[PDB]
Amino acid sequence: ASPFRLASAGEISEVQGILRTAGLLGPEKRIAYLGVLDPARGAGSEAEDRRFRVFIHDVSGARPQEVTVSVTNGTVISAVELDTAATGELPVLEEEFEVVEQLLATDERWLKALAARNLDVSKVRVAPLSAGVFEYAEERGRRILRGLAFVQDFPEDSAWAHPVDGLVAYVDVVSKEVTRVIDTGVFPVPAEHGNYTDPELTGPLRTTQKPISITQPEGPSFTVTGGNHIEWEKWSLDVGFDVREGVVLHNIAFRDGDRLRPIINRASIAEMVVPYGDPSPIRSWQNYFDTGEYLVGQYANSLELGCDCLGDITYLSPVISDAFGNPREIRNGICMHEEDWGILAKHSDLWSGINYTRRNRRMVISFFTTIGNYDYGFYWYLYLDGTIEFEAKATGVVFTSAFPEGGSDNISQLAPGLGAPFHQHIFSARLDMAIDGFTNRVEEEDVVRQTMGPGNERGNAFSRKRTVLTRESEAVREADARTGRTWIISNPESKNRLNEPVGYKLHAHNQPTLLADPGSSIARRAAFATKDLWVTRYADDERYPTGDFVNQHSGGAGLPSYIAQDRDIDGQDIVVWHTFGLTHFPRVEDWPIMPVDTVGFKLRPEGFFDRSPVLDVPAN
Amino acid sequence: ASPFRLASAGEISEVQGILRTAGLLGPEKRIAYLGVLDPARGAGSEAEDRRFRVFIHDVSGARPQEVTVSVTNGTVISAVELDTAATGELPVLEEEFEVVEQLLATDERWLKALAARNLDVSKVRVAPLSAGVFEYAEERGRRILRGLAFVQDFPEDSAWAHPVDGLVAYVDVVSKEVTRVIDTGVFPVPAEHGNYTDPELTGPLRTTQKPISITQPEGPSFTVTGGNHIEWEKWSLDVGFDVREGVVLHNIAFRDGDRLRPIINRASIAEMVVPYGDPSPIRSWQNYFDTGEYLVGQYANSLELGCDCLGDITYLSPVISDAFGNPREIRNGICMHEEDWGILAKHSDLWSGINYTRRNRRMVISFFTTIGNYDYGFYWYLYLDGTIEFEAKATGVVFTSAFPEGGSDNISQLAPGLGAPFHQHIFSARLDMAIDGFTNRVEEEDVVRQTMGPGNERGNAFSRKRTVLTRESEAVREADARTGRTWIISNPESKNRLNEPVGYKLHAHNQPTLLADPGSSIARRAAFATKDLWVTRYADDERYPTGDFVNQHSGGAGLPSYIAQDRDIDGQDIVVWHTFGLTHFPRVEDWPIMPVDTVGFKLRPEGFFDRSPVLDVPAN
Ligand SMILES: O=CCc1ccccc1
Ligand SMILES: O=CCc1ccccc1
Ligand SMILES: [Cu+2]
Ligand SMILES: [Cu+2]
Ligand code: NA
Ligand code: NA
Ligand code: NA
Ligand code: NA
Repeated sequence: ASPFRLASAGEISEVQGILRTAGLLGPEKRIAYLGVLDPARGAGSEAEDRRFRVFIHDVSGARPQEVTVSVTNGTVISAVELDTAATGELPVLEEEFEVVEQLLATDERWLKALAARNLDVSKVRVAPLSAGVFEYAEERGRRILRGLAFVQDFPEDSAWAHPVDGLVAYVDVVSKEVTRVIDTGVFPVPAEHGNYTDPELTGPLRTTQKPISITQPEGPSFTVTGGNHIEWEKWSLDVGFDVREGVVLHNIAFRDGDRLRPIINRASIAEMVVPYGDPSPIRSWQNYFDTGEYLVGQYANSLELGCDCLGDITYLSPVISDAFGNPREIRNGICMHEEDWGILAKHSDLWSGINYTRRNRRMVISFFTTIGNYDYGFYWYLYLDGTIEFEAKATGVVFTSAFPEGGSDNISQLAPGLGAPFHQHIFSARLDMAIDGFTNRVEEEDVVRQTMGPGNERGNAFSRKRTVLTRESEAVREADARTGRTWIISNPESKNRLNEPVGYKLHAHNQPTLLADPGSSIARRAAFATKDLWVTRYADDERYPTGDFVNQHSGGAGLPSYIAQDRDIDGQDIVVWHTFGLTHFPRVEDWPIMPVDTVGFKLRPEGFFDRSPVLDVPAN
Repeated sequence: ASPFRLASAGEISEVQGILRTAGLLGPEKRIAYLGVLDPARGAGSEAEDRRFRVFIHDVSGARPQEVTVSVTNGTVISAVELDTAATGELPVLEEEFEVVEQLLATDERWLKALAARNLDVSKVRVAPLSAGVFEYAEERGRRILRGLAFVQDFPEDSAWAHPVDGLVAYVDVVSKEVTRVIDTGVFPVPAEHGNYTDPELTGPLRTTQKPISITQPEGPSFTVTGGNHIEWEKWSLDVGFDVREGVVLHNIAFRDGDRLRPIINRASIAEMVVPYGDPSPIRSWQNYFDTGEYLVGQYANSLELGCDCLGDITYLSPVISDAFGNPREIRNGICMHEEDWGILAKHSDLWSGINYTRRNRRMVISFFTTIGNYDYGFYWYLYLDGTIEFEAKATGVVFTSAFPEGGSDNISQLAPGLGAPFHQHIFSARLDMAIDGFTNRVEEEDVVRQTMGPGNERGNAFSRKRTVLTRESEAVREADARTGRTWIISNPESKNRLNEPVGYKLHAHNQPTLLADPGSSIARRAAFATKDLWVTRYADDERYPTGDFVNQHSGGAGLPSYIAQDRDIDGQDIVVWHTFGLTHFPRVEDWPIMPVDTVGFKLRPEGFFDRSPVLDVPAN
């Protein structure tokens, strides 16, 4: 009965039937995106209307369409033809992954390039890479993918160990034309394999690890109702899943005695981008938006008990649409479990003689996705003490190149002849805030140093200052680790027992933001990534920091266009967008498969409660 | 047989007998510090000489002494009388904690101050606080403690809830004189209690938490030999314990196939300081060095199975000396265990069809200490992939004051009338480095942004630069989070298979350093805390960043004096000193007992190995 329930297979089947009866899903059509729409503001009408948004691609070259459908009423609500040269191309389809390699295999220019390198075309894998927007006028309004080649010596071989450098091709996947083949010179193909399950590379496996058994003899402490509603240790929330964003958290709230207190209305990773910093023309165009161009949700892994998720695991299996509108279940795509998290609070008092120890724990909601060479784990954590944390875990195989004779300022060497270009992994968290309700504001908090002098005679004093962000034009903020800069989201109309506004403090990791030159194509298309924090006024259609159609969009969509409205954000329904990321100079230890590295952020209560919220935790 | 073995009760008893026979331990003497000395450089002689350093205090006013003793030979090696006005006072003795309150209870000025506030002297607890060095000429060369008062309504009451503001006293604990009583005015004593085990404050305890069982059916994967030698998943190290520093790690090394490769010779937290930022004369002198003035090791807690340490725990029980030279065991003072640590590496490959998942784990070595209101957990972590991490966990009860009518720029309000002054918790990690041996160097690594132009036509390139620190005068470094600044410790004479020097990269949290004015007393006494990174040339007597005798030392001892030697550190036996800390603006949620907050650092291999070091981890 909840409007935030997961999409069912039955809903997706009805969407397919509605689209087909309306004449919108003929044999040349493909569904490139399908997702449920959140309830509009003011859902207290109980009048549920389950609506779905669909992007429909046409493989014959007709204009694609954006369609909204009501499963509740069985009707098409709206259908709009898209001009893709204006508003952007549709996301990459899974079925286009193979098309690039197949089209190149019959192109005479591609074959001559492989012939010169004595490479058998049957052994050459071609990565299907998003194209961006650069200097090529013929690409405007065409659906382009770019290909980079890797050799597979045999079917189980890791192709990433054998990049074919000096060669790139561009393909129009709708007209099935190879537009350009660029060959800048022969590089030796690196010869060592990267097969991390080969005994000659691993050596004998360790026999020294003894098992760790994690069990819950009485079952977990959380309950799941209505398919995706979680209650755990005073937390309450709904776990959503969207094929673009992946796991989405709705209605995060905390039961403080009598009252269910909202904190966050919607939390998601709304974009991620991996820009490459190698100036070679073979790769200088390379920036993939895994979320906006490829859709990370559709590549979620099925997670195995004991391997991917350890302990007493409750799974969700979300349903998505395939390219023809058939429902497809992602079995065991989301793991949920609680974890011991060490000491929560501890004190032994010299005067009262009381010794006190309590243990912490956290609720984990996670999924893993794989897009080509890269794999990412997305983890949301809820802690007993009111802290909310996100963590991204990056692993997989690094993207490789040749390592040039005489070195490089922009590529790491991993093995003889084998390089890995410098790059970043940058995420955007979209936090639709609801601290004790929807009237919120953001303050920037800096440490203040004070000079020795009158009123500070011993030169020991220090303080803090808070600046309220009142309009969108002043709400684009940068980190400052040296001044301990954080941001507080508060509700000016809801006070704690000390008559102070209740709030939550955002703690960033303060990692570098986008390094590209501000005049670059990627700086225009990924403008969100150039600043640490943005605040906007809530609006239904402002969903992604990069706009709705990221693929081959020429730039400036999303957050820079939103904030130009310069709306009031001082005690209003607001959205925080936090940019955070890893800058990756690959190391030898990242090869041939990379140990996990992590980045994230957290929010801690700041006068939200009237005292510690974990006084009622028992003594184990 | 190992020279790095823990001190035994028998060794401490022999030290006591040697001191007493030499005439150095009469009834007026107290041992203020006693610890084993590490082997000098070049221990390949097998000629073990267990030597102990002792600080001896004299309660009658005679000059204290520093003594070195050989238990191996049963002799006093050296005994030096100390001029404490010159070189500093000895650490605070546990038996002086009560002396401040007792001396004040008979002082007519103190009693009149309590009388005006209608406080029964039998209910007033006085915190024994280190004095620092300020404007009071009569304190030079005297052993001074300062007292701040708190009311206990009954014996099990939390006195911290009832600070007596506006009142402070200074006491000479050797002459037993109250030198000054300062009363700046009557503040109401905050009335609410802070008793976190009182059912009227906690409410009914939660019944919702179900148990988490962590067991190892075949026992742990690590072995302990020789009392304190650990081998775990190719790591090898010795766990030491010192009454000043606490847990110390020696001889950290990694078994890389054939070779045992050193990484860190000695790792410790060599100082910590808590400076207060309240300019009131009642507290503006307040800065306690928990390590150097109080000795955190002697207040280590006995850790309870299931409460403090959960899982399959192996304990060490270190032995220390009491004030008379009797051995005293700290039962279960150190916990050691391994923990599951999520996903180590994962990849599902679209071209080979191979799905691969491995799990991570870490070895934990920890202890907890309590000094007055504050409690700290010190955690060292070793990971499968070669990462070394330190984490400090801060909890306990915040130090309180009155909250003034009309507010404060330097104090947080926690409850009606109850304040908590702003302060920092700043640590110094001393890392005696030995990356593949003792010829090491430090490089500072910054991200380099590049401008769009020739050779970077698309404006996407970025790079990195490394600066070698060659002499101590240029090795005092500051963080720069915006440029992704890290520091690499490498061995220029030991190369990986790519002919690059092997190294480890230090990742800091980039939190603010000391906020006090650079002309303050605390900036002079805690100079280490004003910069993020220092590198020195190794020397036997350069042990602490603040010098040997921190208590009432007038300033400039330790690191600023060491680096003035301007020694060569480019491919030499070097020591890295890393400053890191928390800046604490107390929140309501920190009261009446504070949930843990954390800070730390980590070191990751940087071309130390020839490829990923965890290819031989099996599949669970
Ligand atoms: O992550 C998206 C870029 C990509 C897609 C498919 C193969 C390799 C790389
Ligand atoms: O942490 C050292 C300062 C201190 C010592 C004893 C009681 C309260 C505070
Ligand atoms: Cu990377
Ligand atoms: Cu604190
Ligand atoms: Na356009
Ligand atoms: Na909002
Ligand atoms: Na002096
Ligand atoms: Na060294």
